[PDB]
Amino acid sequence: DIQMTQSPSSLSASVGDRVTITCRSSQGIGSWLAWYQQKPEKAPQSLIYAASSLQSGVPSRFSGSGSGTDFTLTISNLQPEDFATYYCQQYNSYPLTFGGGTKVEIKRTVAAPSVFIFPPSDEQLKSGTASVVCLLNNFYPREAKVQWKVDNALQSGNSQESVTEQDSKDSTYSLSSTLTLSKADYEKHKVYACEVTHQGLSSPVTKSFNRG
Amino acid sequence: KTACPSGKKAREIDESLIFYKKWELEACVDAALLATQMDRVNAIPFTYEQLDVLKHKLDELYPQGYPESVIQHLGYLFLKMSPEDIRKWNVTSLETLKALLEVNKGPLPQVATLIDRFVKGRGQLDKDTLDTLTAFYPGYLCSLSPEELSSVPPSSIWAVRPQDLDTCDPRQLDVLYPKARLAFQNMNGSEYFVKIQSFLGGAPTEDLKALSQQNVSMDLATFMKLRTDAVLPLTVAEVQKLLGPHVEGLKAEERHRPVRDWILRQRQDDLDTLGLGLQGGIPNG
Amino acid sequence: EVQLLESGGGLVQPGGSLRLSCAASGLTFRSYAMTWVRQAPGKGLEWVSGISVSGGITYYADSVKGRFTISRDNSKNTLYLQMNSLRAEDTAVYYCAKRGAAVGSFDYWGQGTLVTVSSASTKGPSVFPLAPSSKSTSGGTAALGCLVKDYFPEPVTVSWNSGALTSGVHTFPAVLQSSGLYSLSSVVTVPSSSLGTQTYICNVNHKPSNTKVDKKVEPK
Ligand SMILES: *[C@@H]1O[C@H](CO)[C@@H](O)[C@H](O)[C@H]1NC(C)=O
Ligand SMILES: *[C@@H]1O[C@H](CO)[C@@H](O)[C@H](O)[C@H]1NC(C)=O
Repeated sequence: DIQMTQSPSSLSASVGDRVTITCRSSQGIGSWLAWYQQKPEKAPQSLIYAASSLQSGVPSRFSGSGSGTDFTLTISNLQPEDFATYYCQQYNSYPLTFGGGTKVEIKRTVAAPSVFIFPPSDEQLKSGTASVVCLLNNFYPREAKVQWKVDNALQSGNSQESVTEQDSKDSTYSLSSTLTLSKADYEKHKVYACEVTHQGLSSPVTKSFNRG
Repeated sequence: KTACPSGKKAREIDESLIFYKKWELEACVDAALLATQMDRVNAIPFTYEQLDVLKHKLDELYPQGYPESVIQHLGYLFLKMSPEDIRKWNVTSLETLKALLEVNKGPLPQVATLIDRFVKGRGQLDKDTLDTLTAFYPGYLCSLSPEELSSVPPSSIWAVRPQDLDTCDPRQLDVLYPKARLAFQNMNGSEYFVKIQSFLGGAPTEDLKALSQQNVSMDLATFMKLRTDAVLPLTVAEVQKLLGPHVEGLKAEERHRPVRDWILRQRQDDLDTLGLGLQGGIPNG
Repeated sequence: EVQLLESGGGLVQPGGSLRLSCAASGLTFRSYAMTWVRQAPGKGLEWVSGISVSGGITYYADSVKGRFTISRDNSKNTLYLQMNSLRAEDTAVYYCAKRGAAVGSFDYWGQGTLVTVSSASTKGPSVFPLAPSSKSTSGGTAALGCLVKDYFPEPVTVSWNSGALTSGVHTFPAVLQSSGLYSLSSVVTVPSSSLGTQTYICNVNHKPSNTKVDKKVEPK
């Protein structure tokens, strides 16, 4: 087991930038290093073999260098197609190893979340379980905080959150909270409300609704 | 010839002399004064015509050679100095060489014959000699002859950069590799290679085989420089040991030069193991 | 024309068996070393095994030591991974990769086949509308969506008004309730004026269960 470790883990940069990613093997691996691009919901693609050599069909703005235990993928003049996860791999010795990856994000101004909320469909309530949603639309950066109060009783560990990959057009994130209750528990209470701290908003916004 | 008009008799090498005509300079300038006052003649904006007349003076004064003194401050007259004249100098200094070659920057038949006279005296082409020579004409070393290169002390090889060895043809690198292999055999591994790397143009098979065993990491560029004849009798093993991870790019040069011949001389059943998908060879058994 | 088409990937009960299959096309499969590389849902990349150009020598991760078996068949243009004693931890997308050389880098990867390893049965999804009756109060903008509860295994495809409506749509990545049932939701954000005039259906498709559904979303 040769330990590969990358730096950073996450990096936000704008287009037409010179971005430097680091890879550092625990042991000497001479020049048996590779670089792999992965854009979400797609397979990885080869960029660099032998620590330095370009794979074919790959832009030249991609420049690998290094040997021993220190390496550097450097993407000169960034494009939109280059915002992706980057993976360094050793093929010196078995077992073969990749690094953590490096999520390379687009950078931009902040943005306040547009915020909505959605009582349960009576279609759902027939079956039994009864589920309130809280949608945060386009915001920046990812760090928001949904927080469900029901009759001013903070609900903890009964809501699963979920966030989009940064948009292509607006280069911005969206979020969905999912407060799941029982039929009975939904019936029992009046005011529902997700309170939503984000950097973009000045004070924690709290959209609310009452049963019926 | 003629006597110098009244007053025009130059008692010093001043600025006035730029105004004297060809024939006035012939007559009025003492030859012996020119030699002792040679330091000044650089500054004085003479025409080429006017200098031809100052050259021919000193020629008279020293018809057997030229003191290093004169040679030092010879200035812009080096260009007018016919190769024949220079073939008989006692230069024997580095600063005068520098001096003469600085203006030579401003082939050149004179330049060649001069350098040959510095080494012809100095006895061997020393490190510091070749250091300053390449600081004016880097490709000097790869301009010389196969035979000529023998005289070079192996100690001098250290002074050579990779820069020099781009214009170098095989029949030259042949004579150069041995010497380097002696200059660089006080080293091993991550040390030895960096140094020896350029010269492998000369290197034969036997010497390449040894390198493999020392787990050297070569690139495809360096490989494409290796002697065709020296590549042929290497195993698929020894090729993949030299090239290490750079072997991946070898597919590309399939129909090139050093490796073209190598592939054919090898069995298909041998190549297949490289995972490259090269074709051409013997399908045996 | 280069295509590596992995298949055989499905749902399996823990300690179960499964054999994967990478179909090569547009290369000389005979003359290349392949490997298997897997990726945990929302984690990083991991090498699993690797076969030579011979079929002779086979390497594996200590993770899968003597539970997996890499095989190859140059005749049928196929690469195989037998997988026995599968645990929860072996759930991932498995990429079949082609090295550009024995002891080289993987230069071509497959689209990659998903293996889920759970006791949970194949459940087709319940679908539910998110009516925008009080998201229109946003002013100029009105968010509406539908919601995909109690489904297994991954994945589901959700498009809106039959792939036609595309702009301002967010199909969120699925979570997975205490139930061990994945749960998704998709929304789309549209002008308030259109509501009623323009009808909105979301089209769920869950290939695992054969369950596909068209559901309409309307305020009042
Ligand atoms: C050059 O130096 C040698 C060695 O002393 C001497 O014999 C010879 O006369 C010199 N030649 C000239 C032209 O001065
Ligand atoms: C070369 O690498 C091999 C492993 O293949 C090992 O014997 C040792 O690390 C190296 N040997 C020499 C002589 O450098």
